[PDB]
Amino acid sequence: PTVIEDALDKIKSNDPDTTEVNLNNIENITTQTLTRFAEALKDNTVVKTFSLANTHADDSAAMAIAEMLKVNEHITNVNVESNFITGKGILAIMRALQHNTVLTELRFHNQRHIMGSQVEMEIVKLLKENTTLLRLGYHFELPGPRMSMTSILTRNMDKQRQKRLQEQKQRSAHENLMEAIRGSSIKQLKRVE
Amino acid sequence: AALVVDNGSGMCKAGFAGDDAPRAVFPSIVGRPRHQGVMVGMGQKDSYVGDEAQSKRGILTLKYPIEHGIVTNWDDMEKIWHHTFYNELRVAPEEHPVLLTEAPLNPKANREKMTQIMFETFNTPAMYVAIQAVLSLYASGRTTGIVLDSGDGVSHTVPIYEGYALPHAILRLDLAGRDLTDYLMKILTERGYSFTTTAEREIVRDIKEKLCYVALDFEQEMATAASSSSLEKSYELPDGQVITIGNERFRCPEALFQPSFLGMEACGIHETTYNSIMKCDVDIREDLYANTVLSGGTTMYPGIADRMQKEITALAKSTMKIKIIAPPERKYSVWIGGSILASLSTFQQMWISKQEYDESGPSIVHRKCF
Ligand SMILES: Nc1ncnc2c1ncn2[C@@H]1O[C@H](COP(=O)(O)OP(=O)(O)NP(=O)(O)O)[C@@H](O)[C@H]1O
Ligand SMILES: [Mg+2]
Repeated sequence: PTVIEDALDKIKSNDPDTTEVNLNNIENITTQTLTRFAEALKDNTVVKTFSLANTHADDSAAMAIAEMLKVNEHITNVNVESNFITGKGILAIMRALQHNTVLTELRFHNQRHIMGSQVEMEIVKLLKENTTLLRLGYHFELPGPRMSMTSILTRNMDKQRQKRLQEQKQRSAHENLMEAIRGSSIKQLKRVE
Repeated sequence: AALVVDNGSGMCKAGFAGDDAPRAVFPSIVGRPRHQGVMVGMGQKDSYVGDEAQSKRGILTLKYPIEHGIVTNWDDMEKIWHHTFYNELRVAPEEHPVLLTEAPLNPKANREKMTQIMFETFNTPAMYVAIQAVLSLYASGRTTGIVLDSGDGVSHTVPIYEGYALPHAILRLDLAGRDLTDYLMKILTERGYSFTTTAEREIVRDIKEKLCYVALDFEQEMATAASSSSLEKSYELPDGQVITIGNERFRCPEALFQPSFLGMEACGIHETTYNSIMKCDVDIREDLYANTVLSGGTTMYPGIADRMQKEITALAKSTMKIKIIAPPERKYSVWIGGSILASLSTFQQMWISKQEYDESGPSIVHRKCF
């Protein structure tokens, strides 16, 4: 429910009033069209969210996006869900994020096929060196990579907690609680369906 | 004005503290385009959540953020939580403290991330984290006992002493309601009608919940079944056809007591409970025996508590009294216990405040909670 031609025209025009780029559920299925969307956004600075969900996008598009994420320094969120990307395109993007300070959310759910154990542990390896990414939209099948990842994203957000900390700056109770929990019952609660 | 949120492995119940029941109950589930690229009924969306996900399933692949009570996808977990606050509950997380629940033996990393999401993303004034089993004990008006929490994915035995679960004596059994729908599926398929379509597996789960029960004496109810038709019951599928099961009714949940029926070398829930009690201090065992609380949807079978009393009475010492408590509202006992707790004025001192987190970070959850 969005026209590709004129919107793209606004990207390369760097229209001040285009902070969202939403290509979700579009039949275009043109690898070239999406790859020139990447080049279009490459020098853009207004866009903060570039999404293409379920567009039959392939690995090349993931490559264009991958290299580009280092040029573009204003997109905070990228979405490539429900497309057909392999560990190649995804790992390319991750290697891009090896040095990319802006991007903070990246989602690739419901892909064509499983990434693979080695691909997942690779993801966690690369992103170990990233500090700005806060949300990763993927379900790791292996517990190791998954726990490593949640630890990473926790410390990246913690950096926000710390920087905000310095910026903004410059038992009887339990026993009585239990005594209270024993004296309770459902008859004290607001009846509602 | 506290909020309570019980995140089940497959069902999410969220509401306000001090309420009799949760105001919101929807499937903890996030669905996305099935596949074959752009075969879309959705206009401009990348995914659906909650009720909209259960419907529209025709072209959706439905994925749960919580597996076996442990968060395995934190992005879809944050989605479910946003959907909870803003779409189903209609509240600002910034103006309410939040009580969240976790499963027994939850990793510390997931506890920290839970807290970090609550304080950073949703910017809640305060928040707290409690074990579901413990909130079921509190809901039964008890502070000491042992809880058998069997839900969708996994089953846990949790000894509790004066408000603190005992991690050394917690026991885990990887057998729950879904294993019993699967079992019932197989025994029904084998003998005549094929239950393959998931839409029909929902019919199998409905048979389970409507007609299955737990036999006190299995080999007697088998012999009764073979001698007479006294135990037969029929069920009306959607196409008007009817099926008659009798012997499957109690064989399905028998797996809870004999996991071997599912090719499992583990021991049933009765042994798992007793064994947990034996790992506890010999002083409190007698109050564990007398206070064995049931929670979770899989504990709703008729006669489940009767056979608990029998089998555990056979394991324990002739001296002890074995009382098995099977509350009503056992499907929502976790939430209701949370509603009580969050309502108690004696609990307001226990919340974690956002300033404490801003100082110490999410690690503060390991103490000040457990
Ligand atoms: N009357 C019933 N008889 C038997 N099983 C039932 C009944 N009602 C519900 N169930 C089952 O109970 C389960 C629901 O348990 P539930 O209380 O939702 O746990 P959960 O929180 O969603 N998952 P978990 O986090 O693993 O405890 C499902 O497998 C249902 O099929
Ligand atoms: Mg539960």
